[PDB]
Amino acid sequence: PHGELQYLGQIQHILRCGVRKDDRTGTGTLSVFGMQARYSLRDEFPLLTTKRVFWKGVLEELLWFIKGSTNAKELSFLDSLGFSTREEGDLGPVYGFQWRHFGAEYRDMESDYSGQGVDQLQRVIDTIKTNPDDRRIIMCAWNPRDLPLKALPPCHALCQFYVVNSELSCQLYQRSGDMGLGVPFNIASYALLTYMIAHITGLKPGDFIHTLGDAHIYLNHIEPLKIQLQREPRPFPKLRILRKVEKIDDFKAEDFQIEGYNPHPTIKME
Ligand SMILES: Oc1ccc(Br)c(O)c1O
Repeated sequence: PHGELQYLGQIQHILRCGVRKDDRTGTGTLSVFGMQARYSLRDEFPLLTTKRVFWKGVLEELLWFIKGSTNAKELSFLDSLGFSTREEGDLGPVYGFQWRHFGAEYRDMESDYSGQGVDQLQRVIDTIKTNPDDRRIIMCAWNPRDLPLKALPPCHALCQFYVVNSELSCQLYQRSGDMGLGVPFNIASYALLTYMIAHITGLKPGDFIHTLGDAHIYLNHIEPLKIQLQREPRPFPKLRILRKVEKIDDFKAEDFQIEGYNPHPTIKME
């Protein structure tokens, strides 16, 4: 299947063959282990069309991630340690903080981290420039919850890049994927990251490959998904970068523009 058809085929397989399995909430899912889909990034952008995806949220959260921000306010549950720092909106050493300063000893969210920890994201961009053929062009993200982090906790997601013939491809592997909410969002998010990296390294985007471990549908999303399945996908839009950008830190929300986006209406999901 192709384009958004893969994602609809995957919703359908989970509904038909998914097995009931409970998550840590204790809420119910239909679950299938192991799936993959590929979305071309060539002259199109996989912002799903069978429901409207919150594009602007996708962009803004990615910029906040790229900044390595740990300040919740700068943005717009069992994750918890601290008193006045929670009121502050200080999240601790989480999210983008791992992409930019992995393993840095953490002070405060207005504290200064240049040159501290590993900059995974500059590392990716640097390797693409120094050796495009490299099979290790890999960046990892963690769920805030697992972050004891002395514990050597496993990543939530892993992102591998790949270059051939001038085209930058990305594979995202997620240990679990919420198919109703998280997945359409994550597909746009990492396809956007790919476009950004490709832009500053002089490559053209190639393929985005999305791989999951526990691919799941929340019980309360079945009916709305059953209805999304009856909708016919429309051609994906295009994503245009507006000025010439040189450094990953220099991007701004106004640098990007989506075009030809005609989704079906918003679907709201609990
Ligand atoms: O040093 C480390 C290396 C890889 C991973 Br994953 C860790 O969680 C860690 O603490």
